[PDB]
Amino acid sequence: QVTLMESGPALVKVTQTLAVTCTFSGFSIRDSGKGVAWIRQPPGGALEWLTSIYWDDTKYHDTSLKPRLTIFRDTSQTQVILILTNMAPLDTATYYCGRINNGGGWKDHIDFWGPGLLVTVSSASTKGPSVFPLAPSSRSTSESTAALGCLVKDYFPEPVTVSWNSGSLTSGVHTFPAVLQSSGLYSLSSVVTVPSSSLGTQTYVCNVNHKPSNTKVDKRVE
Amino acid sequence: QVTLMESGPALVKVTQTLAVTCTFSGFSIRDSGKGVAWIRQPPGGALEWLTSIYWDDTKYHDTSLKPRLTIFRDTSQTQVILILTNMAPLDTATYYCGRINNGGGWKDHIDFWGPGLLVTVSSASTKGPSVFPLAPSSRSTSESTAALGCLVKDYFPEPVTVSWNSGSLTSGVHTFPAVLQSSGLYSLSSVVTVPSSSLGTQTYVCNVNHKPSNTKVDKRVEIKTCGG
Amino acid sequence: ALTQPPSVSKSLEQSVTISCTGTTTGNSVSWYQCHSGTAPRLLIYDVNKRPSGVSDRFSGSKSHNTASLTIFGLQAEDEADYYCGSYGSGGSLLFGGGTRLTVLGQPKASPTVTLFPPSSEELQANKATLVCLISDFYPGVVKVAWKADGSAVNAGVETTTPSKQSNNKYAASSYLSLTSDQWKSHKSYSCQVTHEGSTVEKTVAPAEC
Amino acid sequence: ALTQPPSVSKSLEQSVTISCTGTTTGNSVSWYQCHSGTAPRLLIYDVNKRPSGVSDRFSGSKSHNTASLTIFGLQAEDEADYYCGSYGSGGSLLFGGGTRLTVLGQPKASPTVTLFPPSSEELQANKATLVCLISDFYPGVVKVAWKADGSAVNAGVETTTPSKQSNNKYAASSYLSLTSDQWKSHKSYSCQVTHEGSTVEKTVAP
Ligand SMILES: *[C@@H]1O[C@H](CO)[C@@H](O[C@@H]2O[C@H](CO)[C@@H](O[C@@H]3O[C@H](CO)[C@@H](O[C@@H]4O[C@H](CO)[C@@H](O)[C@H](O)[C@H]4NC(C)=O)[C@H](O[C@H]4O[C@H](CO[C@H]5O[C@H](CO)[C@@H](O)[C@H](O)[C@@H]5O)[C@@H](O)[C@H](O)[C@@H]4O)[C@@H]3O)[C@H](O)[C@H]2NC(C)=O)[C@H](O)[C@H]1NC(C)=O
Ligand SMILES: *[C@@H]1O[C@H](CO)[C@@H](O[C@@H]2O[C@H](CO)[C@@H](O[C@@H]3O[C@H](CO[C@H]4O[C@H](CO)[C@@H](O)[C@H](O)[C@@H]4O)[C@@H](O)[C@H](O[C@H]4O[C@H](CO)[C@@H](O)[C@H](O)[C@@H]4O)[C@@H]3O)[C@H](O)[C@H]2NC(C)=O)[C@H](O)[C@H]1NC(C)=O
Repeated sequence: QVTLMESGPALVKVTQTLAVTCTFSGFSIRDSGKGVAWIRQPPGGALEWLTSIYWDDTKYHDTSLKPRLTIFRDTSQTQVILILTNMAPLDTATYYCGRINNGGGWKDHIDFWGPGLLVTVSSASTKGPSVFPLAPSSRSTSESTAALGCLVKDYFPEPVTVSWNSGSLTSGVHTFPAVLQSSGLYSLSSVVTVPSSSLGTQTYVCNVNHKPSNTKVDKRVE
Repeated sequence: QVTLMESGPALVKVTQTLAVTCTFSGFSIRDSGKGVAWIRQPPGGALEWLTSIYWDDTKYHDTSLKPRLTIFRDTSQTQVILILTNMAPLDTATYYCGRINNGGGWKDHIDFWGPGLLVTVSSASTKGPSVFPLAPSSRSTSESTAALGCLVKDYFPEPVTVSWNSGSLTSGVHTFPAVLQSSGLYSLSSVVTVPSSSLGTQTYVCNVNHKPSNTKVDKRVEIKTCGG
Repeated sequence: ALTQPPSVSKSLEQSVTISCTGTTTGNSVSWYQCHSGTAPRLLIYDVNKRPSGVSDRFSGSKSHNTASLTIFGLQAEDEADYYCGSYGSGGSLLFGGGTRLTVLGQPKASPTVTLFPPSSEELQANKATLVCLISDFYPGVVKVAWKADGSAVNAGVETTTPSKQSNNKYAASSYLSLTSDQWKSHKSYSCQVTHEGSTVEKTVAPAEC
Repeated sequence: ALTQPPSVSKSLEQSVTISCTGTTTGNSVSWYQCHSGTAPRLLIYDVNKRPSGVSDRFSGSKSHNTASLTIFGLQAEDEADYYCGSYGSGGSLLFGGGTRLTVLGQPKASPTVTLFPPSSEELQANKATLVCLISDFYPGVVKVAWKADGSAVNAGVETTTPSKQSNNKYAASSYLSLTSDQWKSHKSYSCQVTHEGSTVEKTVAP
């Protein structure tokens, strides 16, 4: 096995409207308090449940937000969905859907949670990435003691991610959380372990991908 | 006045939902005999009505879409939302809210607009956004142009731009959609109308990038000496 | 549902008479126009009568099985696309399928024609992007009657309404492509272009100039 | 919301006790945790019931209103934020503010550090960036300093607060930025961590 996914837009504009979708293994089983939910967390904040739906379209709603939200599906299309009001940028968050399994009608299970969505809000639109290899001009190490990678810059918003020869050379990795580039953009670093003296007998590749532009690009580290 | 606007994303992934938005302005939804509706138009094709709301909240829609569509508003934001599901690439179109109005008892017509919105429904690749200098150009032409043109593989976002030589020598001018395939995995081409001279041996460089990425990988026109 | 004619090709003033049918009863029947990225612009209002804010250059009759539309003082931008619409049974806002008016009576101009070169770039890329581009025609309605060694591949479809040029004449694209071997294994290429007349051509050599 | 304490700190050997409070009913509170930047993880369910096949050190337990969670043998990796979750009125599912955990007596570890020079595609635009990477340290403390000759940090002070790795070690990065002529006219190209006052430095050269 069981896994969940959610997906939607990578950015929303200031006072526009979000919409999102959620699909899964575990397909529409009518099990032990079985349902699905939507949850969000403010930037670095606590968790917040929004809403959920069960083994028939019995469905339930937050008191404080109510008109701000609405929930349904086309059962045949096998996505759970969520639809919302127009947006104040504070509604930016880590958002997730999740699976429910509450017993005979009590006792909590949210027994699976999806990889989530980077729901992000600004008055501005998307901007695409610039990528740079980082290997230095002068060198002194020997053997597999070294590590190298690529910078990413000038994009907005996140996510961007990196892989090492389509996963095939993944070892001794470091990855750093991205930082706001002070013009109102973002920047990222990720690194992989390498032989200090044997670059070019094999090639080490930054496989960079950026969802908002859907830009995917491969560059040599050496 | 009356005023309106068309808002939402430029594209979405397959199987998901349309979500697009528009507010009535310069009059009110409480005003009698009036209403709001939506129209769409695929690229280079005919237009298509979808749905209505009137001055009593009686909703309606074309039944051929009824499990696929829905339409909603929030009083607390005086805003009208159009909803679709089962998103599939053919549904790529312009989409457009607009006002409804009537004569006597059930005798109805349409009469106002906002700026309009263009949408591509898509599977997604901007993997290695290529720019090949494939130009409808040189003395192959008798057109008041030998338009320099660039051809693409894997764009997802839109709109697509074009530039050559700052336009400096151009005549007969239009941008020409020259070819297009595969929505949001795009291969496509467009042009700048330099005159009907011979061109392919010469040192020309293009732009044909799409505005949200500002990104391409590219080559000069002069790849071989046999080009005039 | 409604139905309406293809192109009503005529006139500078001599009144063209567009029609649509569907609901013969005139039941809030009306008309609208499609133009370069514009709103669907109003033509006809009421139980099919002229709007308050709109000029003398058109008159829609109430009439009968014809939702008929008379037009006067025509011009090159009026080579837009034309649509009927109506109120049906409850909430049914019926809507047209198009008729691209061709405005023959303004002076126009013979086509000018581009084939894609057997290019210096495509000779390295192994392509033959055998697409045609067309310019400088009036009237602004055109078709390509391709000559080739039967090698019709990589077709496409368009509506040419927005592609007016800076020189107020019109421009267009036509769709054909292969690999670079087919600049030499096949040779009988010509983009042949008819705009209600002229039938203009451009051939190519086996290699670009 | 469900009220709980903000933060908890204890020795690495010690079986820590955490609690959160059910505002109503309470006797069905589940537990979950949040190691940061990532999807959360399931803990105890029903009441006291062990989740099937996840790490066995997290301790099934009960209370009537002060719903309670615990660890058996505490370990360094357990530094994270911990949450109560509840049924409530008509499917009003309720949730806590979190509680952070710190695992004292843990050694600490001195920074692993790396520095990289600016790139040709910056030099083509009169730009330059030095990329400083700080990693493998403990506790989650950092400050950072630079020596682009005697000059202060320029064109992007752009530096992370402390962040957790895959192991319970911590990381950050910094991006001192220049014009290409500032890069060519300077000659010292150096970054220094000052983590817990410890001097740790990297430098680059042509
Ligand atoms: C013969 O005539 C009979 C009537 O005399 C017909 O029976 C009736 O059948 C319908 C369904 O077909 C049933 O509908 C009721 O609709 C309510 C309104 O939609 C619904 O109330 C909910 O209200 C909240 C308000 O905030 C909303 O958030 C909900 O979305 C809303 N709708 C729904 C669908 O929830 C009524 O809810 C019933 O179910 C809940 C279940 O909740 C409990 O179980 C959960 C299990 O996981 C547990 O988690 C919860 O904590 C709860 O413990 C109950 O709480 C309610 O009391 C209620 O039972 C409901 O759907 C009518 O109620 C039926 N009437 C009767 C008397 O049974 C019959 O079909 C006709 N047959 C024919 C052939 O004509
Ligand atoms: C007892 O109490 C109720 C509530 O206070 C009063 O009103 C009834 O309420 C129900 C439910 O709201 C009404 O049902 C709805 O009626 C709409 C109106 O239809 C009439 O009007 C149009 C012309 O405007 C006629 O064409 C049509 O034949 C009807 O005469 C319908 O539009 C609704 O239909 C739904 O489906 C269509 C098609 O998909 C959509 O376009 C609509 O948006 C909508 O989704 C719906 O059926 C009911 O009509 C009301 N009854 C009466 C008698 O008023 C009662 O008045 C009160 N009883 C008494 C005796 O006072």
